[PDB]
Amino acid sequence: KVDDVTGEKVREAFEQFLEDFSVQVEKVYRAQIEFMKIYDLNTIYIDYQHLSMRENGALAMAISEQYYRFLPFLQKGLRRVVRKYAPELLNTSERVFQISFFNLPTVHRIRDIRSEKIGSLLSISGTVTRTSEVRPELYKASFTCDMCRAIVDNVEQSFKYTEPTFCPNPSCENRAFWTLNVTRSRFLDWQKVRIQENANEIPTGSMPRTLDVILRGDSVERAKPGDRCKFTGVEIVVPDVTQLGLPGVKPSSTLDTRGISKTTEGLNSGVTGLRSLGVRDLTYKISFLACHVISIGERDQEVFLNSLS
Amino acid sequence: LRIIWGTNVSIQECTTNFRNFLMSFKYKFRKILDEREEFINNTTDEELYYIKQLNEMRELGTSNLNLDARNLLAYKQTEDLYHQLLNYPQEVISIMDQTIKDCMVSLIVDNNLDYDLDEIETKFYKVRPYNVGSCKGMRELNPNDIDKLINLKGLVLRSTPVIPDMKVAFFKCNVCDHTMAVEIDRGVIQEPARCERIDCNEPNSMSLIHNRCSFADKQVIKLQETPDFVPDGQTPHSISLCVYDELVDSCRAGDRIEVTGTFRSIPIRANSRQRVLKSLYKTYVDVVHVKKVRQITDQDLAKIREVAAREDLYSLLARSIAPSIYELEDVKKGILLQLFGGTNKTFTKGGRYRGDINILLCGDPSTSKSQILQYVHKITPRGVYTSGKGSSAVGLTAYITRDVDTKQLVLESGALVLSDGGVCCIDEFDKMSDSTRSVLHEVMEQQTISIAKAGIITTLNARSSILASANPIGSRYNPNLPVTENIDLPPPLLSRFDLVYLVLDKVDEKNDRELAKHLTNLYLEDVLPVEFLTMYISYAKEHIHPIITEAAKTELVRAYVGMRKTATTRQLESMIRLAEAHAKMKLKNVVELEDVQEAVRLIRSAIKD
Amino acid sequence: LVRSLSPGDIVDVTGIFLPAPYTGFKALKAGLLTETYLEAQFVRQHKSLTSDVEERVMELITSGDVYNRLAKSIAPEIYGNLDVKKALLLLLVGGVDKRVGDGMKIRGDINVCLMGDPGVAKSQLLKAICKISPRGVYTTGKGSSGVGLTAAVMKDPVTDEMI
Ligand SMILES: Nc1ncnc2c1ncn2[C@@H]1O[C@H](COP(=O)(O)OP(=O)(O)OP(=O)(O)O)[C@@H](O)[C@H]1O
Ligand SMILES: Nc1ncnc2c1ncn2[C@@H]1O[C@H](COP(=O)(O)OP(=O)(O)O)[C@@H](O)[C@H]1O
Ligand SMILES: [Mg+2]
Ligand SMILES: [Zn+2]
Ligand SMILES: [Zn+2]
Repeated sequence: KVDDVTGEKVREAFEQFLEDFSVQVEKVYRAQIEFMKIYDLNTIYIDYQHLSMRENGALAMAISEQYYRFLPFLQKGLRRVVRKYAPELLNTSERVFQISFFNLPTVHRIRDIRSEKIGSLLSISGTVTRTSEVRPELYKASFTCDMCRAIVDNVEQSFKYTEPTFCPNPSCENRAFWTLNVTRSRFLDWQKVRIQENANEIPTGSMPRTLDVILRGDSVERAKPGDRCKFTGVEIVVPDVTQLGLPGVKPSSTLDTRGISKTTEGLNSGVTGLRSLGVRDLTYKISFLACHVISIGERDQEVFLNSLS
Repeated sequence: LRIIWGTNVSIQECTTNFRNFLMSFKYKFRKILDEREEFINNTTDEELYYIKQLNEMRELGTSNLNLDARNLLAYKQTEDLYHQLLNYPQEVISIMDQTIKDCMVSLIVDNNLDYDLDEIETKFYKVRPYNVGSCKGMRELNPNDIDKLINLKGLVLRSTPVIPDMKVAFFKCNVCDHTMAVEIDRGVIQEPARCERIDCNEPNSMSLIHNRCSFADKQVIKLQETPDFVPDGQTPHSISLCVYDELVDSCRAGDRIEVTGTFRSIPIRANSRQRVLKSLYKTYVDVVHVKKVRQITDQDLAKIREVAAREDLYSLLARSIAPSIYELEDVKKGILLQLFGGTNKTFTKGGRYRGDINILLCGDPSTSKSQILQYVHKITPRGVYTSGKGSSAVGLTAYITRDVDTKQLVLESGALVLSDGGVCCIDEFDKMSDSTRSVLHEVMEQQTISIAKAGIITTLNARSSILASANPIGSRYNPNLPVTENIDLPPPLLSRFDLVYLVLDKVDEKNDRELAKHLTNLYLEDVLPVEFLTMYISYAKEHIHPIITEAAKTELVRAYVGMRKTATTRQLESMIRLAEAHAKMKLKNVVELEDVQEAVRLIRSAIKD
Repeated sequence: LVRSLSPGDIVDVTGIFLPAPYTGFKALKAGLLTETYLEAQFVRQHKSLTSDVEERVMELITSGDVYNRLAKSIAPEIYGNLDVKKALLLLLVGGVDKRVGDGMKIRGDINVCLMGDPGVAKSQLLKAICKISPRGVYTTGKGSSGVGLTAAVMKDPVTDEMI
């Protein structure tokens, strides 16, 4: 199978950064991993300024430009570091780990969002105006063949319900008709929040621009409506899954209650040709995926005496 | 020799004609072309207009051109391109960019300097032609000029967010994990058949990686036909505009713009599922140039200083703000002092202390207060002029409203929030409703507005200044009755205003004749800076912060005590603000006796009325 | 032949009367019912500075009594209210609109209000004045909202977008 060479260099560089930084010699990141081991946490925090001094930014800029393609190698290196220094954090009561970046040099507004930063690591600021429920998202799927009863596991899913194709270890031939084992599958927390532009960035006469920010994992409910929050994460693009052949008849080929814009009828450039689409046209829109959130806008004596210095 | 298929355009002659045009053209040929008499040839004939712009662009590094059509027609040999561009814009523009590619090299190596030219090689250039032809409205567009450059005019209604457009697809193999990029042509993606790797070579093993592709930016604009050209009993028409690359996010909503672009028509599908199309196309335009309808220089600083060195700066800008208004110099004094405002401070322990001046004008009903308010509206940088007669009870603050285009939620600020850091003018103060009045009460007391609706709890910032104008009950303000009965305003609301002026109109022969005289002289057809005030106001408001010295202490304490020989403590904090605002004028960095004397004189002349 | 017809015209149009296919959706319920349309081929509408109009004004000047006759000929059915007819003439013409420098503007338009008891020919006088000037609109009470209908939303059925 074809492998990457730059990804390997980033993976070893991240391991060296985690093992060697130690600048306060305190082993600050090893201190954090020990704190996670004792407190049973599932997310790590990496500062950009700390990384901004090793390799003269060669690693930092490489991570920033292509965060989307380098994240799998960063997690792979983190797994090896955890195994080497703290095996207890390798299994649960495996913990799906998360990496949280913060303290980026420059901040962006919502009106600086262009398609040429898709996949890059950015930080944005805005006022929250709507939040949704904490729904469970399917992370690692598990199925059973209807006839063989063979078990498949760890079937990655990107944006739609994806079942396996080629059957496991025997002679059995089967393209479909699987049964999700909802008990064995891994799930994660999911939340969608709507943000708009700040009162100062809004021009004299303007209808405010909006965006969809996705919070996942331990970052749920940390943004409340009406507050002013600074998000940081990766800028992604989300397709329309309805015309990507969803299994159920419930989608019913884009059932609608309101009338779409006639102005952008045929003006929105949709790509065709793919076999999954058929003769349909796939469309895209820009959304944000956030990994770290910050905000920029007990009468018991015994417990009280504990906190104070 | 060879010609691009379909058209008659050939690159060979076009490139040579364009280079001859650029190195040869001057204002000499332009003024020979137009030759409208009274045409200046004072050294302009040899200025080499194109080469100087080319060099200044090279040294700046920006890629923006303003090639005109009349200038392109000026040269005799390149006259062919004038009629060769109107009919085939795309290919001619492609030749345009290709020639500009080496227009850089033609000038960087004339003296053989050490410019890298590598960043020039990487970057690309384009052109923005304008004034292509006679401007015609959207109401006269036939199918006879599809794919031809036109110039349109219209009102901007709305804009859409940035739209991604795929350029380079990206396919990965689910077995051998091999990555290959496939370019797309006109939207259609030619699917890879089987993995190129001969060893892997598996049928139907392709997966599309959406977030590893390459995208470009699009924007769509909506225009409306201007009300002037529409005839009787008609409904305005609409046209959609396509904007790409650097021109995205240029046209604000509600503006009126004249654009240049290529007319185009595309088919739209009859059925969503089937391949079938219907025999009626949609028409739009792809735009290439858009036109509509801080950073002060050191010379501006010098002229500001020398003007500030004037003996009497007070009276000059007293008369400049309202040239039409005759007499009423005292209210203009107060407004001039208001437009600067005392210094603002927020220390940790005590908290923020206000630095805005509030002024209320009231009196007999046929004075000129509304014109005074509309005068101060323009001078101030950021401000809003809306009457208080009606509208929503929170119309000056945030109002959570349902979005019209999308069934979503939008938080829209009001007029007090939109006048943050400036002067907000309220007209018809007496008609403002009893329920909305309380809103202003929290604005003039804490300078913040809190909204708690639809699951949103938040606070905004007002920090503005209120200048208001009111009218009494009846046709006259009789002096015998006190202020309270006539103005129909709550005592606290009137009290919290920093300065209150009474405008009186008495039947005086001298005053009536003098007023009528200059009014008729204005109607008769036969020391006022234009924009110096705005820059001086910005300089004084954004850089200058005065302080207080004991010389102000000695006068202020004894003045307040002497006024207490029914002056509330509000009076002293009003004197301090006015004195510190006067100190910002006659540019200084500290207060002295003159400022406090002027402030007390103003606040006691206010008491006299 | 396109653009020969405009809204508000009484015309006599000739053409071919043809059946529309009515296909697509809602065609099944009709079955054998069809739409129809007329392919147009001819138009017959039922109903400047030149020496002619240069001489008309001279003729009217030589006629004399321009003021009184102009006021009087307005609505000859109604007898009396001659001063009102003089004032309606002044309203028909417009005063000077001079744009003074530094932002000052002065209006030349006329604001005339006519009060009085009911049943005095209140509402023929008005309607009659609307005939004289092409640019005029007769707006009435709360039956329809047109005086202040400077709305920014228009749910036009053709495209369902705002105008
Ligand atoms: N001076 C007049 N000359 C001719 N007819 C007149 C005169 N004054 C009133 N009329 C009559 O009055 C009528 C026209 O006015 P009308 O009473 O219909 O409306 P109005 O004055 O607006 O009153 P209302 O309040 O009832 O609507 C006609 O019957 C007309 O003959
Ligand atoms: N002192 C004055 N100088 C110049 N014009 C005046 C003066 N006083 C009254 N006017 C005239 O009277 C009119 C006043 O109208 P305005 O003050 O705007 O109405 P309101 O009483 O509703 O504020 C203006 O058209 C103006 O020309
Ligand atoms: Mg009537
Ligand atoms: Zn099987
Ligand atoms: Zn392969």
